[PDB]
Amino acid sequence: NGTLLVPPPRTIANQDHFHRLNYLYQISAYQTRARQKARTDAHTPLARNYIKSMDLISKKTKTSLLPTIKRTICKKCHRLLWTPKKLEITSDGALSVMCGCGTVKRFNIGADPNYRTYSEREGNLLNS
Amino acid sequence: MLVDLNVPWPQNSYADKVTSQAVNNLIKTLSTLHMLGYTHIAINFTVNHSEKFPNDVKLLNPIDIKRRFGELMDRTGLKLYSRITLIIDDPSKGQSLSKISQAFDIVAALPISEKGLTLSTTNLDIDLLTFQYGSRLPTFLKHKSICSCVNRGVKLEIVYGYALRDVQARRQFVSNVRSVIRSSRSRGIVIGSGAMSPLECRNILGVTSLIKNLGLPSDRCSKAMGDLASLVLLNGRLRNKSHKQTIVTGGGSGNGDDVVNDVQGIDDVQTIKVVKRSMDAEQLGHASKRHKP
Amino acid sequence: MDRTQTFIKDCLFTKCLEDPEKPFDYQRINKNSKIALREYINNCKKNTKKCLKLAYENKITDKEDLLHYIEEKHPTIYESLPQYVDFVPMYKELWINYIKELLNITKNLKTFNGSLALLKLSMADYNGALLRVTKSKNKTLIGLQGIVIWDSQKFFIMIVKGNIIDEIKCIPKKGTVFQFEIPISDDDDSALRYSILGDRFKYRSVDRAGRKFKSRRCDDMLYYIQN
Ligand SMILES: [Zn+2]
Repeated sequence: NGTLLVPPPRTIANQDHFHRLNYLYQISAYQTRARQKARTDAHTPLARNYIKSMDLISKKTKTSLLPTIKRTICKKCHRLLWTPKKLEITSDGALSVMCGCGTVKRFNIGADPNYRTYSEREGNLLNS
Repeated sequence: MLVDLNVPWPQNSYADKVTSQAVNNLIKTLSTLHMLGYTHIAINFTVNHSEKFPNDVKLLNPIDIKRRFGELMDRTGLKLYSRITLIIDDPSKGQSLSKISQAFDIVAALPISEKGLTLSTTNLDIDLLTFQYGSRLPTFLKHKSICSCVNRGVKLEIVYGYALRDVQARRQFVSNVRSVIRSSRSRGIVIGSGAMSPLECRNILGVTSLIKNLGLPSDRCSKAMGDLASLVLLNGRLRNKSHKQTIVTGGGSGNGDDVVNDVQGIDDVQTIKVVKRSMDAEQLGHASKRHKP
Repeated sequence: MDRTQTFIKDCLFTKCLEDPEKPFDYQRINKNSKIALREYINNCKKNTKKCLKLAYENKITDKEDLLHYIEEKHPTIYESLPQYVDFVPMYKELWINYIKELLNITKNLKTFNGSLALLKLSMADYNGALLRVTKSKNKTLIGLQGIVIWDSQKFFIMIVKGNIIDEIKCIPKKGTVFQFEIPISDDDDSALRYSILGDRFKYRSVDRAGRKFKSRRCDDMLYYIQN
């Protein structure tokens, strides 16, 4: 089919950008969890901001993320869904996950099982 | 504060070796500039464009601030900077500014021709433009080109020590300097003493009188040594140590540590500056509410 | 009969007549994250002013007694107050460990490379940093340390504590010098201290991820030589 070339020289600028993205995601998640465990929604427009800036960096470097991150974050307001509104299933569709802002992220789960994403398949992925 | 940024080094080519008599003479003229009074000295070194630049890292600079001038500093109480004036006449194959610039502190130029003067102001990242005051001006200095170069950065530099060399050179010196002051619109004028000996040194009030008799005003002369002199030092000092005037490895203390003033407290090995734990995030609030410092 | 006609050339013509004359609830907040962030940083300042008023009404200078006083007598006012004691470990440890991982700062310090480290700091984000105003055009801005909650274009947002003050502090960047310490894991032997200037970069962090910074005229930096 073609040529099989596997390079492990990772580039320094891509490592800098992904460390920046991962640091923003970690600080937003830790703000959200440290606020959520203790008391009510104090600075929930704050951490979301980081995620939004994170996604804007994903516009600049043109990089892609795993569907775990994009499944965690929202699409319109770009907030973390670690505490969502409601989860409904088999309500004449497949699945529905409601949020506080009203934007839902649903999944076709009632069609068939054993469907995996392209990054979750057996051999398509090499860690580190 | 006073800056004298054109003291020459007694060497022109890398094949030549400086004798100890010239080094002792430079020690005596630095003691001379410390005797009456000055604040900053940036010693200059000359290379040509058609020479063979060495492919080294720690051998590009025969300046040695650490071993000999570090011993002179403790009895002196001043500082030295190392700088290069680029003698460029034709666009030849020689281009190694990424090493010669980052090795030294201030990058200057000495153009002789027409196109070189244009490509120096246009593309070459330097700090100062020095002209050959000993010889003739190349063709003409235009107003809008030099004005846009000053608005871009780089200022013009007048060497009042070159008139103290010979008798015939004074006429060409004044004929160059009046044209420089006229075409520069009195914005980018930095003055320096090109003396190879302590026997040609002057005081501030005599250099001010020289600048008066050349055609530039007096308040603008002292402003050129206070404002314009120490800013073009900081330009090259931030360009070569730090990023392109973006993020600096220099400690911002109250009145003792500065990128210009605290040279010895910065490790000049690569970049770094070893600073003790003066910032504690635990129990330090507003500055006026502290009690331990 | 003079050429300088004041009333004629401006007030009475048809071209300069336009010139002044010579005789003369939860969903609506988080629709935009920026506007909700603005409402939050306004609400924190208003709650800090109300906290100062209730602190003068309390007449107790201790802040640990003041927080319990607000918890006892003002429940709804206490809900929007910041917690700096919580803010320090949740930010400083992550920031220091991220810089120790990113800039390759390890136990071996003799293999360091400064230019690539400054390039990484030009590529790294400052969201969550402890930063100190060391020099400024204003004499009152200096001496302020604080941790970033958000990066703006030309201003800077930190938080600092006083005796009883817990106000969100906005500081201009045009004409200020900032510094931050990078500690090393050894105790009291060696540590690093870097500096930035907020007047030099005047863009968003989104643009800062892509922009390659170039030289400037740098004429307005005389204050850094002055003070
Ligand atoms: Zn949502």
